[PDB]
Amino acid sequence: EVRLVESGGGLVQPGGSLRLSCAASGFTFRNYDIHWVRQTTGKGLEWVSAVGTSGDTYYLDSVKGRFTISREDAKKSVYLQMNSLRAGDTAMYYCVRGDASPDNIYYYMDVWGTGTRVIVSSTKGPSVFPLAPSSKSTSGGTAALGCLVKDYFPEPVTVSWNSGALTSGVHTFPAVLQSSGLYSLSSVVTVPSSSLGTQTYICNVNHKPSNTKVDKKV
Amino acid sequence: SNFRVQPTESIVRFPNITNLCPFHEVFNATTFASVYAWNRKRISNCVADYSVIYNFAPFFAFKCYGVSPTKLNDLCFTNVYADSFVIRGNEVSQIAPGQTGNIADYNYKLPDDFTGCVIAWNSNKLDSKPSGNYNYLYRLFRKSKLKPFERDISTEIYQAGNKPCNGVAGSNCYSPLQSYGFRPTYGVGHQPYRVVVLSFELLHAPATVCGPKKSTNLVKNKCVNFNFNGLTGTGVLTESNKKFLPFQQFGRDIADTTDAVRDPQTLEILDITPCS
Amino acid sequence: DIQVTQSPSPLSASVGDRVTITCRASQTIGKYLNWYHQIPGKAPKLLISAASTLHSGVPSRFSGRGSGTDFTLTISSLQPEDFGTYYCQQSYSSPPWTFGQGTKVEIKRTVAAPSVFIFPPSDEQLKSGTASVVCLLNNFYPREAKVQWKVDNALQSGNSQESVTEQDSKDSTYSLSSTLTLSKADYEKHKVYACEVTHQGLSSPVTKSFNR
Repeated sequence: EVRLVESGGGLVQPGGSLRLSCAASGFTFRNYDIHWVRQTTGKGLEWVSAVGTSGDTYYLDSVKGRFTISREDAKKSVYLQMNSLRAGDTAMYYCVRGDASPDNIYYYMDVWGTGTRVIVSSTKGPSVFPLAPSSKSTSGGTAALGCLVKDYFPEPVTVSWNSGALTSGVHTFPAVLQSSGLYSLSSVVTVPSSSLGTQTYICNVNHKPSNTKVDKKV
Repeated sequence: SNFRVQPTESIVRFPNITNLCPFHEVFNATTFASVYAWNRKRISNCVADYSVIYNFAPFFAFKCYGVSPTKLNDLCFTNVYADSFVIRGNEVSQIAPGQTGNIADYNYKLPDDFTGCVIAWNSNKLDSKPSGNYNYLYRLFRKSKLKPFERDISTEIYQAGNKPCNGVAGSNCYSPLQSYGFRPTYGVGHQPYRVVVLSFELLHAPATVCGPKKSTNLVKNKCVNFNFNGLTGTGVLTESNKKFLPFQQFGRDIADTTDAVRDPQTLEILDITPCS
Repeated sequence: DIQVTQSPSPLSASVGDRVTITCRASQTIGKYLNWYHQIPGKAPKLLISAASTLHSGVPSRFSGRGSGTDFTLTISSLQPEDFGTYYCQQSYSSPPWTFGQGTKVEIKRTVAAPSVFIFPPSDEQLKSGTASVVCLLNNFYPREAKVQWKVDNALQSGNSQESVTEQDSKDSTYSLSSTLTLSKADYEKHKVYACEVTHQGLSSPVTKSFNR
């Protein structure tokens, strides 16, 4: 019905310049003002950098200069170009249609969009590190076979603990990025103390971006 | 049956979007005013077009307090009182609804219901005479707090206490007008900044400063709705070689029917045609 | 400027309860506020606009209230979709439209206890140069448990980062996992690694430690 695509993408490095886009589909692009909200994973919907039909172009005081908004009603889409970006602009960017009531003045940002994503670091190859629970000094009947995939980067990575033998276990822990710039998740399985001795419980990884479908058990 | 074509869009136009509105002088001049003597200007009886406000020098502020800064051109306001004055850099944040200090506590205080937009910019080139332009003063040491939109242009000698001072000055006695030093040697925060606070009064009485008209484009050779100048209608629009003697607005055929509108804001000879 | 102090970060809740999300402003912003709802893994949506005027599609007793500085989102009835992060937005601010900090309304169960397991690094990891000891804290509802990496009876922390997964669907507990990332010399010289699990769930803080 009324959607806002955000096909802009981002993979820039420190000092790059990416260009986003927000094409509407379902209302008068003219009679509406398009903003640009940003959400750091672990933060709050940020500024607006709004653009208007009266050619008004707003910015944030801490983003002014390195930002330039541009409304183009020809293709029914807006654009957001940025100059050299620091290491603090890595976030999920959004585009909203801030509006008020008829002649009332309660800006309620109602039509949100998809979710563009920006990153400013490097990548590497998944380093799977097996964790053997051979010491049964555990609580009893509770094994925690895990495979610490370390030193990788792009969020799209998954740790299939054997398709089918994933058996309600894979606990994909949020990638705890080491300051370095390499990400490290974790995936333990909910198996009994004898399953550490039942079948080839393997932690088939699936690193896709860097192209490395890797596997191996514990 | 008889199937017809339904008007694709509803693109319309009006006789000149806006008229001449005085959005200058309080926004663009030389010597402005002083904090102690805030000026004022009740703009009314004119189609307020705030588009000229944006196409101006990169300002240091545009904070609108109560009204969406994107819908100023669409809200019919009753009255707008422009107030211009020159303050320093650290005083730009002081002029805001609810913020106290010494330049907004006794000089110019806005209410906690002020529905307007404060506009500030740097003036270190026009109001920065060398050796210190001491023409600007700022009121201090008021007997009590100031009220929303209250003028203070008195110059009686005020003292802290237990000190007779009527016409002479001294150590504990000083005049309620102190000069401002505007020198390039002073760092940022002590330079002259001009501030214009448009106070948009919102009420229910007939508004005297409404926003400009929503004149759209001129989609041609396509069946659309029409409000060109003020007549409503629907139809296709072509380009005709007719020559309305300089005064004839609408057109007409041998059947008393609107048949040729004149480009409201482009002075042109369009010809309305039937939508079959 | 104009700040907003939303409710304390974690707001426990049951499927049916009077939830109070407080938004207090630093000034008198009258009736200029907008309430939002951001579920984890999707774009936020509007719930209450202009203090009490629900927009549309928000009907589950998502009543608003307040007309000055303090405003409250009175949720009288809760559903699985009435759980998530909530945000306030003073319309009285305009150019820098500032949103709120965030209040996650979660689900409620009983009190639990951390099933744990200290995990020595891979054999080849030390030859790789690095090392990773993991303290799994599983099955704990009171998400306030901390990890104290005690290397040789010494609080040698600072390099260990931890994270929690999304709240479980049919378990409602959380899972914590810290990673002690040190060098090979820092591993083959130390022998005590008691992971102090100072959690409210268990009665006594258990400290599991492996020895080389």
